[PDB]
Amino acid sequence: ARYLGPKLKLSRREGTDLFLKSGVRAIDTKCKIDNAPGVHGARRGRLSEYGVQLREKQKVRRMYGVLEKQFRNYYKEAARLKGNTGENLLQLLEGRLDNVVYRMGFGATRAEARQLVSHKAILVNGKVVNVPSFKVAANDVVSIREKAKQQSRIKAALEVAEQREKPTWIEVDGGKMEGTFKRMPERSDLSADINEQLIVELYSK
Amino acid sequence: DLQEKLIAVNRVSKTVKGGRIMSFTALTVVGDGNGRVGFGYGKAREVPAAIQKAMEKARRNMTTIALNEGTLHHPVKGRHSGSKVYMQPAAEGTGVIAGGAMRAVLEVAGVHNVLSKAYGSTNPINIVRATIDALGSMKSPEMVAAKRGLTVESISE
Amino acid sequence: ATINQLVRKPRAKQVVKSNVPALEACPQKRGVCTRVYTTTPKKPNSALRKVCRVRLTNGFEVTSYIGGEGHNLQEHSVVLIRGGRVKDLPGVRYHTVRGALDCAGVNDRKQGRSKYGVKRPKS
Amino acid sequence: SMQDPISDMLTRVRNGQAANKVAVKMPSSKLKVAIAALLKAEGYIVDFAVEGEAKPELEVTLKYFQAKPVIEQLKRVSRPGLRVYKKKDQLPSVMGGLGIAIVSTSKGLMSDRAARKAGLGGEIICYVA
Amino acid sequence: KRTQQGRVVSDKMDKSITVAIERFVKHPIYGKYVKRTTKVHAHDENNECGLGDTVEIAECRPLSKTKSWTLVKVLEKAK
Amino acid sequence: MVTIRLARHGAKKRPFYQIVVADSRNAATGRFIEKVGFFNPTAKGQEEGLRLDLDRVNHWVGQGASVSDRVAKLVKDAQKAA
RNA sequence: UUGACGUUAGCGACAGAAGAAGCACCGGCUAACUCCGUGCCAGCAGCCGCGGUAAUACGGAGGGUGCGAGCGUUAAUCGGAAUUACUGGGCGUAAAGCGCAUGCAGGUGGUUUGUUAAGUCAGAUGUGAAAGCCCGGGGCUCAACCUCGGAAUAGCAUUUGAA
RNA sequence: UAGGUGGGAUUAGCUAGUUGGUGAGGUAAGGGCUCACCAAGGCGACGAUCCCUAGCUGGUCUGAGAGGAUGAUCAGCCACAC
Ligand SMILES: CN[C@@H]1[C@H](O)[C@H](NC)[C@H]2O[C@@]3(O)C(=O)C[C@@H](C)O[C@H]3O[C@@H]2[C@H]1O
Repeated sequence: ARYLGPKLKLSRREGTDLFLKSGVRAIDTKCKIDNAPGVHGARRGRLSEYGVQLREKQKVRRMYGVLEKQFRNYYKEAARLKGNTGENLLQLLEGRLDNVVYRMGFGATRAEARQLVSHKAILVNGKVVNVPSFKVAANDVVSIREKAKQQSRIKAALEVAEQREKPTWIEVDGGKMEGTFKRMPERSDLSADINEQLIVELYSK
Repeated sequence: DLQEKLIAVNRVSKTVKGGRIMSFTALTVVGDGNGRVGFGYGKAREVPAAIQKAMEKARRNMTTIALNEGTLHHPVKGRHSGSKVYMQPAAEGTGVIAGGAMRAVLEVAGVHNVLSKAYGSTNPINIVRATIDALGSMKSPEMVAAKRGLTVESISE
Repeated sequence: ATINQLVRKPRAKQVVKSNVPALEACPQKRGVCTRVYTTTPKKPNSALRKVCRVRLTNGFEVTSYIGGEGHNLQEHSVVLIRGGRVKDLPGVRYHTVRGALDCAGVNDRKQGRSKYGVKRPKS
Repeated sequence: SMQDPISDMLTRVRNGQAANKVAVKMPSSKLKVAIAALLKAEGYIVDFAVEGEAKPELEVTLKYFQAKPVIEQLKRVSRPGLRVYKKKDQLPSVMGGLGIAIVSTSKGLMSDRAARKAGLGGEIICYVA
Repeated sequence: KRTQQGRVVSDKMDKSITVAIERFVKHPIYGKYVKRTTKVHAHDENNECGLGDTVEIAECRPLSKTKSWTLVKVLEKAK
Repeated sequence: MVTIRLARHGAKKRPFYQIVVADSRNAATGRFIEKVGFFNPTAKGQEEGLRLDLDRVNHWVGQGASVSDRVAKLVKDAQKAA
């Protein structure tokens, strides 16, 4: 499965922007972002520690568009891996191909990114990969098949990604429409809004 | 600074010839996220006033605890009333693996990575006292070397 | 206890008991309704609670609850029972699985339908 | 009967420190003196002294620092009723390495640190912290 | 020459010592070290040994239903 | 008799053979005396197609171990590898 | 000349969003609340309980939450349970000191020299199947899966030392 | 051969080819394996005997661990074939 339903609703619950639309219009102009979804949206108060943790976990899932079974596996790998379970989990999510074609700017959202990947638009080291969740490694070259180099959604998304801050761990030639995952991002590189700690804590609870 | 958490609110009762005077207890914990932590227990007939009283009490009763840059220097045990707490240093990334009350104390104290368990009574008021008993019992390697008239090296060598 | 005491006689594992002894560690069990009656709860509670005495395949006679509003169970109905105390009813340790063998889905239920055996409304 | 002189030594020290006694005397023995030597080396006591030839007495001078007793913990481990021997890779760390565990190895009586460095295990006497 | 020492604990059989061998074992659970005892019918050709003697026995071929040990050496005779 | 033969492991449609010394009477995938090599008939990239410890092969042949036809051909291939 | 699988995997080309979303829950525990219907009835319920007229607990609806080709229920094991406590509990009054004693077996046992090396400790050798688990890799588009090397198998036997 | 491998003491005695000896027979092979004869041994509170349950192991599940639970699939061993 992939969650197919209304996007901004998610952002409203999480009380933030998850970037589930391209940032051409501000999330606030497209939705009442500061109210939660539904008829009790303007009534927010005490959330439990459990709820607080839960939300944070969902924030990160919904950003990267991963369902729970997969997400829990990522946590299990992040734990197994040496060092900081919280950081490992983020670098696991950041290493996904659907995220990596978004970070490079081939897709305007992480969901367009995923369609690109699924629909066999993307090469990794010159081989066609159509698994979203494939783990792009260091020094891997994510490219676009010559077929898809003419898709105007791609050209669009490159200029959409000009409007954002650049990833300093990804290099992209948007003219040749190829990017290099130079290296895995550090914790410092990513959003500091994410409290990975809470998600680790959730998966002990 | 001073981060202030509310561990518990509880409705208590004095029976009287009329009927029952119902009041509110608030258990709060305050600290600077870097070694100081205090608890305060406040009572009032309204909840906000109890929390307030607790917060004020908390601030006055704060105490230095020797932390190892967001964890413990060594394992500790605390006891108060029937509440027993064990806490253990952990690697970074672990998070506060403590249960209720104990996790509030550790948050504001500035512990980010610990393994805990609470045996016995898990009554908040007693857990908090045990937790700060234990955090009080912690010594830095330097303090332990100072006391034994040795050097941090020799202590560990 | 002293070690030497424990060496002499080690600490004893505790015999647990099943609340659903008739199931004989099976997820469900088929039985035939011998009596389909109503009973009044233990008090604080007040109702007429639909139950059936059931003879199971393993030869146990047990009393099962019949949950949801309305049922089609006469005496001689072949029902499937699962575990589940009814707190109110002392004696009742099993539920009749609605929507399975001779027991029918609760009529015109629309939330928690799977729990009551009702198929999805043709929309 | 007194069937564990070592535990008696430790109790006497622990109770002395609790009562803010300057020194504690007890009937001496080899192993008591050996323990006292290690405790001096590790800085938990001030000094010891064995007086008497007929019935030798041991006098541990206790140590305080900032008017708290230096020894917090003095737990006997290998009791007579349950001996405890650990291999080198299984030696107890005490107070996260900041306390000692007095091991008795076949090359004498040493801290768990020194035992690990020596790649000896032995009998665990007590934890000092 | 993997022999085992023990103590005669019966001698009433002709040419046979029951010998009690004693092992000191850590308890699997409770950690305490514990005397445990193997009895082992050995063969005594000459009826040398007597109830109480400390003998050294060695494993051999089956000499009866229950005897597959043999007396090597008497170590210490009884009082 | 003792035989040197292929023991199919791997997955459905993706056979991976262990070369084993075994009593012939066993099932090919059961009780074996010694694993002396392996044969990946569908090896790609860096994954070795044939490891075979020829010294151990010779050891066993000298003790009257048979070789299966397949292992007999892989022995040739391991000798053209030497 | 030898392929059961086999119309094989893998690749292309077409045409079109086209053929493809449920299930449980929303009183507290426990993430998510309202309105109607009902009126200790009907019903709910793991526990505490809920229902006798403004029911966030019943039934429906709207809305929401969780999970998703699944979702729930039941059964079952361990966990939480330090609630059989070796690690790691207790026994004045909460359950718990035999009414008191003597005492065999057992358990334990003062100081000291020497010796022994059974316990203990260290090392070597043999063994502890393969698979599995774990760590590094390698191969399947990824993953599951397959696979190479290591670690592990906390043991046991023999042996050499320490004391 | 030794050690390990469920539960029950509201199951405490059990055994008389039984335990050992001698000789003979018997077996691929030691051996009460069998028989004759001699002796009265043997086992048992470190639980014999009896009763209930049960194929064992590598493992598997759970557990921070120590443990607890378990023994499908795969592999080793055992037993069985109305
Ligand atoms: C005889 N007069 C009594 C007497 O003053 C009681 N105090 C001792 C007083 O006590 C009250 O004030 C209370 O608090 C209890 C209430 C039932 O009666 C109240 O009125 C109570 C008065 O009725």
